[PDB]
Amino acid sequence: MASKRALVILAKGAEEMETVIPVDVVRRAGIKVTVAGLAGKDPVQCSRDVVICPDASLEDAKKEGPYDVVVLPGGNLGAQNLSESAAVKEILKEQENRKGLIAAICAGPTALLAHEIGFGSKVTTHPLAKDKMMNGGHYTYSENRVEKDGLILTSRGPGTSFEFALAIVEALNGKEVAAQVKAPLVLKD
Amino acid sequence: MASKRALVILAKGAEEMETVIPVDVVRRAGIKVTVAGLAGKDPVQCSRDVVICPDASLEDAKKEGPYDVVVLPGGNLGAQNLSESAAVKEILKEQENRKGLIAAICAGPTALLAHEIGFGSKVTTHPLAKDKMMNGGHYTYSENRVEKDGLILTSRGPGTSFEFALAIVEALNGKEVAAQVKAPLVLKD
Repeated sequence: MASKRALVILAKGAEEMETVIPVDVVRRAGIKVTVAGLAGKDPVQCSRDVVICPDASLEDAKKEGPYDVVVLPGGNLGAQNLSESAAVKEILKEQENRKGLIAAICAGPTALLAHEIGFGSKVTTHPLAKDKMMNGGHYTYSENRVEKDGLILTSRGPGTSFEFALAIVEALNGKEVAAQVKAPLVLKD
Repeated sequence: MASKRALVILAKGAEEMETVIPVDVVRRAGIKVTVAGLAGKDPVQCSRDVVICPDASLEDAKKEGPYDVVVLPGGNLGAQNLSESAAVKEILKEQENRKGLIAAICAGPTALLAHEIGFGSKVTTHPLAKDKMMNGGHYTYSENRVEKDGLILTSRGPGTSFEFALAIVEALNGKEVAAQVKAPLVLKD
């Protein structure tokens, strides 16, 4: 059938590596990615001052769902902005309700906590975000570089972003497509 | 003294992972990075359609040199644009003449060939860019993930971008700073 679709939610203070790596690798898989700006259509200042122009506002992108995966980058301030957003809450609850994949990296998974998403799952985060994520004991913590418990797919940091992205590709399109996308990247794996 | 400075030259068709990873990691080292747009000040459409807004035009950024490192991302079309640019030629020749570091990744090193930079050095590239780089036998080819022969620092692909970036940090600011920057990244190394 038609190609699958990914929504990447881009907020001020996002970790730009954790944004670009998944966008790029998921597009290499032939999956249609929408980089959606939380605040609107305007360019977004990431944590290390890379400025990325989103494909659409979140307001507009939401209308074009549903998506096969919703992706939440990290960066402490980006994740905080995701956590505070009513629009993000709605999107994640819809995705959960419809049994769609949700993928979050670094501080990103803390937005799952904020929005009460995926309780009872095994999750990982950046080491520095563990205490925030674990407040209340609603998840079981993992130190795996990528963790996947059903439809909740989490990962740890900039340096796990390729593994994270490839896990999203594998979850959507299978092992063989992921292996094919992986090879030209020159990963040490 | 004052902090060191890096120039990252951003052309249409650049590999956005190979652009953002070095920018971010070098900024984590406290080094001042200028993302300079080859074509001007306008946003740049990268190879996988991430759009990045440069900090300055190359025309303007050149004026603010010299730089402790000049960084050339890859992406086949980005590298081709770098290779065709008289402005890039001038910058690289100046940097070479002044015994400053030049760092290039993936297809990026092929711009060194185009501009006659660093002949007689050991270099690596993306596997698919080897034949282009080696036309004429002006360099000695390496399969190391990062290669450094004096002031010519090369690397292979998206999946070597962290190693590449950290090697730039080490070359400028030393092993200890590089190790400090590395740890929070959650690299498998």
